[PDB]
Amino acid sequence: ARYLGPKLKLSRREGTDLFLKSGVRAIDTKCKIEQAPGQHGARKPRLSDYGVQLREKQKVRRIYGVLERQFRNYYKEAARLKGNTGENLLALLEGRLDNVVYRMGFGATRAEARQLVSHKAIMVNGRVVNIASYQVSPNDVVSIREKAKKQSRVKAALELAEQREKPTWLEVDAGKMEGTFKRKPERSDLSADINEHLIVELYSK
Amino acid sequence: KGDVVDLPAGSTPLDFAYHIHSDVGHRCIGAKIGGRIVPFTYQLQMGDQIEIITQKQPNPSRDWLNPNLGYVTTSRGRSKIHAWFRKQDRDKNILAGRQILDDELEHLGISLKEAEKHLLPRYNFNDVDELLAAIGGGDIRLNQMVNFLQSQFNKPSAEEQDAAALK
Amino acid sequence: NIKSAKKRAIQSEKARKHNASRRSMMRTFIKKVYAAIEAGDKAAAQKAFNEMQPIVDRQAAKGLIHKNKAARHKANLTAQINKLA
Amino acid sequence: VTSYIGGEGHNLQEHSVILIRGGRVKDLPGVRYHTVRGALDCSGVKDRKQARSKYGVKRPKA
RNA sequence: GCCCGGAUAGCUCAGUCGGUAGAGCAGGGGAUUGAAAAUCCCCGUGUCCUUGGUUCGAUUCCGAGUCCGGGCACCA
RNA sequence: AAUUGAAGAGUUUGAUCAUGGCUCAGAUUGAACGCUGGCGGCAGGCCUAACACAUGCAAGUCGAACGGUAACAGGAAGAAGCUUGCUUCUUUGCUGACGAGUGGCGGACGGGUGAGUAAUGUCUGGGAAACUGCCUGAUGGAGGGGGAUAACUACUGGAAACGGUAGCUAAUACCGCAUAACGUCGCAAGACCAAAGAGGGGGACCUUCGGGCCUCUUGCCAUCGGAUGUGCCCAGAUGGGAUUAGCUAGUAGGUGGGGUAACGGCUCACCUAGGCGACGAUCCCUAGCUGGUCUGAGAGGAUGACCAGCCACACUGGAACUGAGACACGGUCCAGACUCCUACGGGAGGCAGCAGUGGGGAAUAUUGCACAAUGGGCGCAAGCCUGAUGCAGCCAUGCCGCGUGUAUGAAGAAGGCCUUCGGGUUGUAAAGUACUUUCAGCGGGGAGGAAGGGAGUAAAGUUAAUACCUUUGCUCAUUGACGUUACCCGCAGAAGAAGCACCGGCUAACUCCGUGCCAGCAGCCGCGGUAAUACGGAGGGUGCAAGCGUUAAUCGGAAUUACUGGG
Repeated sequence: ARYLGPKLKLSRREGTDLFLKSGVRAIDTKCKIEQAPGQHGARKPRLSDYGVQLREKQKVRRIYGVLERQFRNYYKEAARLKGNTGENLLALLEGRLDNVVYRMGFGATRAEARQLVSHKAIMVNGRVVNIASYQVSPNDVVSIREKAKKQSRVKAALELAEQREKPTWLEVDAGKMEGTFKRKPERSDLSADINEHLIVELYSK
Repeated sequence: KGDVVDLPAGSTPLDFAYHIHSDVGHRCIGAKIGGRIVPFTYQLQMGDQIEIITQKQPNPSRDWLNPNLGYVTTSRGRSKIHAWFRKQDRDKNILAGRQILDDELEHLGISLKEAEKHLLPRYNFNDVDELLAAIGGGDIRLNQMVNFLQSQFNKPSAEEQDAAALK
Repeated sequence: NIKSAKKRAIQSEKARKHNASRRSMMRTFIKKVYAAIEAGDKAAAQKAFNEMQPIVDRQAAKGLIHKNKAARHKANLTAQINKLA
Repeated sequence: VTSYIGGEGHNLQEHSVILIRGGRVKDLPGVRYHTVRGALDCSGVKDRKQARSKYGVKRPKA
């Protein structure tokens, strides 16, 4: 239940980086990004209004790697939970375990952070877990289990931790491969590049 | 009854009844083997003894099954089912048969007695059951039958037609 | 059908005739009372009433006839006879 | 009911055993049902490789 | 299980007699139109169930294999 | 904190605004279908034929109710094979227990199904004219006999099913008798009403050395209550049709008797002549009702399948018996149709219980495992039965989860498709390279669901009593259907894990070739007539994902039934 295909092109459908592929190369420069998702990528569609709706949804969902259905489930969560539907939905998606993992710098990509998480490699609150859609509760902790602790991919991926803006809400020590979640991310905290209200409307139709 | 009989490797208990009798296959509603009741899907094997159970006479297990050519085996014993159905519709057909038959029978070829001495030894016929069943199915290749009807040839002046065919 | 519990059936019949017996018995005593009430023989009818009381009530506690039915009889009959005086 | 046979090529003739789905043609002032190609006695459409769910042909093993 | 017959151009149909595969309808072609119809001038159209064998001629002989329409018969 | 939520679009016209229908985006299903298919958690699963059904199981249990013992196990022990104490030949209800039987309780619960049912049901709220085994509080009793049956024999009918006559016998079976009241009846006075035992042990006491006696346990009968269940009565609510308008003679009251556990036309007899009806009687059509489920912002509209309360039915039609309770799903008697047995005289059976066959259908599974869990039945109990239930199997069937790999990788490879042929694109995708190994797979380890219950010991009450017994701690051996459990650890290698729809507008996404109003698509508008973004194919693309489509189905949009909310 993952895209499992040429992940970079998705960046061009959005004609935007989705952080889908970070390992080495800086600017994707192997994509000719934001120019041709397909054979007529050269096209310049006026793109219908509803199209912007569908497009926003696709953006966020591509980002977290979240598939439609579950994403919708999340939407209802953003409905009956409380506060601005959009904001909640955002924070909730941030709450995804794997998203927290990649966000902890562990794993070069969201998907790779998942490659870890499914392999029981991650241990939250001193408890091994496998599922990536895990809802990381407030003030928890997590660390790579010792069996694959700091090994191989890890350190290079955590070396990447510096390249990013390093999140406020979460905590880390790295020596213990720690990931002490605290408060849920604030609306401003996230990327902000997205316009959730659109998606809000989308399902609000 | 201790008797055994060969079958294609992958048959059904229904089919077996046909070796006992075609009508017996149509009587079938219950099947058992070694005291184990089995569905009309069981693929018989290893000379294992049958324990048939029946009642009267109906299209039975193939009513839609073998007709659907799914889990009732063979293109053979099923034929009995096929006709078993058909003779019903055929009866109604034989009647609607005489109907249209009679029309042409005297509209062109004249008489029933004329029509009778026709197909009886002309195109394969068997009995008036079939001959009068002819248009409830078109089995004979009718009109070629009207041709068998108009098979007579006095044609003297008809030669004058062929001459004109050249003219 | 098949149950060693089917025995209940035979046991119930073994009970029916028994039950049935008392019924007709009880009825006749009651009958004589109305018969006596027909006669107008308040005294004799009274006697018959005395010659039914132990029977009906016994059967009541015995479980055949309920008891409210018993009281019913004694009641309305007593009404019949006092009115018969 | 009269009923349409989707796609070109159809072995159906007179009798036979064919399933009927809803829907209608709108072009044949009358037909209001479609035979289920690729199901029952009805044949799967011959030589199809695109959207064969409809028409019911199995995936090309080739 | 045995016995008896049907399969002919795309549809319906002619056939055939062990000898050199047609009629009718649609269909296509040409004129005309943007393309049709009407009208006008042309036309083709098939491994004869398959297959080998008797085949210079089998399509008419022969089964073997096909489906197809009857009939009897296994009633454990 | 416990509701804070309501979107429009295409389409008639040359064009517009109107009105106005049809159609779409959404939500949803006890789904089927097509293609496709990795695993797992959890739910769900015959909506049609209330069609017929082979086979197995679905209700038995109690010796601590009884005479007895058909079996085995032993123990008193006749007699015997010889290792003269090796077993044995064998007799024995005498004990552990228990074939058959009498009796208690259960079978009226549990489980199924929705046919019937438009109210005799159900929902809601009320009420009086009642009954209520098992459970329980209270108070008394629990005396004194007798007569039978079965069992069992004998004989015996009958193919069988299944009885016949003769005697034999017990009981907490049955039936008088005495004794009754806060019991019933009765104005009162008066009258009548019941029943039994069995079990453990234990002194001295006493033996007809059965035992009496004691005390403990329970069973027994009565009566007033509790609770529980049940019958019952009324108001209102509970489909559609007026192209059904009159319907009713136990019908509407009363009286009187009878009947019910109980009110009553519930039923009879006589009397009255009423009763219902436009706020829809009667009739017809359809349907099990509800908590609820569905959708909707709401009000509403549709539905009532799973879980649950109620109701009705148990092959069809009908009746009744037993019993606290049924007019009785795996009871009875009768009629019918039906299936089966027959020695053809005469008998047997009802899956709408769990599974399962066939049948019908678009369509819905295993003739699995288990009493370990709860619950129920019986038994003081230990136990036994339990297709309730608990689990397993079966199918993507719904919901939910995870995986089918991750990082690098430009030479923009090959091949493929477009090219304005110079390229673009496929596309970092691949290869190649470096890693990780959930689940698959293999091999080790392995909670919880387990509480109880049995044996022992101590104590505490119990009494005469150390003891029996009950209560409680303590000790011992134990009880897991699932189950090579869940979960965990090692292991090999990316190894085994991606389809489906769509791509003219609605509506996300374009080109080339083939066909040329043909073949074909289509939900609506429509596309196809030799340059098609719509048909087929390719590439590419979008959406979705072990699903995806299609059809069916309800509501939303539809303020196109408008009460909210229209003319």
